[PDB]
Amino acid sequence: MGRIISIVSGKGGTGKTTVTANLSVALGDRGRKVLAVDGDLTMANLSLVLGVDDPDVTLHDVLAGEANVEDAIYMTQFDNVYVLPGAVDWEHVLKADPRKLPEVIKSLKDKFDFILIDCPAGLQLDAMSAMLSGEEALLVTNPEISCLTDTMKVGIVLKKAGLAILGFVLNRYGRSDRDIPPEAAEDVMEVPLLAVIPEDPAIREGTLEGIPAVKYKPESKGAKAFVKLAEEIEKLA
Ligand SMILES: Nc1ncnc2c1ncn2[C@@H]1O[C@H](COP(=O)(O)OP(=O)(O)O)[C@@H](O)[C@H]1O
Ligand SMILES: [Mg+2]
Repeated sequence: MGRIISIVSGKGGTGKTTVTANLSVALGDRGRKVLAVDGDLTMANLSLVLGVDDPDVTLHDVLAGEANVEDAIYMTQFDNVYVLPGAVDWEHVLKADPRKLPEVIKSLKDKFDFILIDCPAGLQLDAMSAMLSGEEALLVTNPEISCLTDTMKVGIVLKKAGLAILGFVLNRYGRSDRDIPPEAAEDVMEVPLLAVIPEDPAIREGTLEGIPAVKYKPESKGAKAFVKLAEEIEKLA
């Protein structure tokens, strides 16, 4: 398929890595070959969340021109799921040229059905370089008006940049009695609501376990919502 999807947001801590990891496993479980990419250069967490904790070669090495991207592709314990991990040390962060993200990622298009890019939030250099490496964008936001409007702005930017905006995910819903309900959130976002991921301790547990909740705790509300999201993502093909 070769669909490159940028997982983005207007703010950090909204669930980008969580959505990237769970969606990857959900899609992989449906038989699709997935590459989870950690484009969050200053806060590499994706590989750890997928249980790959010891990679010697990372995207940072590739972006520094010190390694071929082929050598930064690792297996994960999940069927059909591979990862392009990021380094955590500052020296690696410094030497990774973010401007080379688009060319590096797109060169892998023919080897996967889905390439999900975990992006840092915002509109600064690293964020833009990562988001612009994708062809499609999945907006991730929380039930906060400020988070919604900020994420909306990112979507508009990406839309103008040429990316197909698939829609958005309303994550961490139910965390507070002040949360904006889905119907209203969609009315605000101006893009299709693809899934509501509830606030669920099971998701946090998966994060700490290094095994996405979608697989670690398959009967949790969070797991089931991600399975549905994966179904929706495939339909929008
Ligand atoms: N729906 C949810 N329910 C409970 N905890 C969640 C949910 N979504 C994310 N989290 C937790 O919130 C934290 C931030 O998520 P993360 O994906 O790392 O954010 P981001 O990549 O946007 O910075 C993580 O520790 C994660 O386990
Ligand atoms: Mg993250």
